[PDB]
Amino acid sequence: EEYVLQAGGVLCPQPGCGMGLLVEPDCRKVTCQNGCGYVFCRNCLQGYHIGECLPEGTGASATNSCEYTVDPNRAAEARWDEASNVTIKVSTKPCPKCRTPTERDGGCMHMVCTRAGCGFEWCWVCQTEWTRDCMGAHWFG
Ligand SMILES: [Zn+2]
Ligand SMILES: [Zn+2]
Ligand SMILES: [Zn+2]
Ligand SMILES: [Zn+2]
Repeated sequence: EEYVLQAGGVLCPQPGCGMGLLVEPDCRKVTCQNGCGYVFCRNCLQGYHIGECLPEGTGASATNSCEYTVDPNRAAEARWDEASNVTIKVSTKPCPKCRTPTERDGGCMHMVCTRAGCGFEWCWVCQTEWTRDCMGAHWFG
């Protein structure tokens, strides 16, 4: 560090002085050692102090001051009802062979048992086995 510079100076605040005070950047002690020697501040006439200071007022009336915390809820309820009343009907008649529920086909008066292990045809109007008696006399809708 070898650079010649200068910092902000000040003057003796005495009405009978004003000779001039030279304040070095690394100097923290202002005193009229050349005249009416008394210690004061470089920014104010507080008689020297440590900290901040600004001439003609700092311009600080307020800043920040607020402390308050709130609690949440996170509490709720949940419900649901599935259903009520179940009416079941029967549209099927038991097969004469496998006894499986055979349903009718609207539009035709013939119904055959379509079952994996059956395949038994019978008359809808008069339920009987497919024979010569009712070979389909009225097998037409
Ligand atoms: Zn002085
Ligand atoms: Zn000061
Ligand atoms: Zn059957
Ligand atoms: Zn018949």
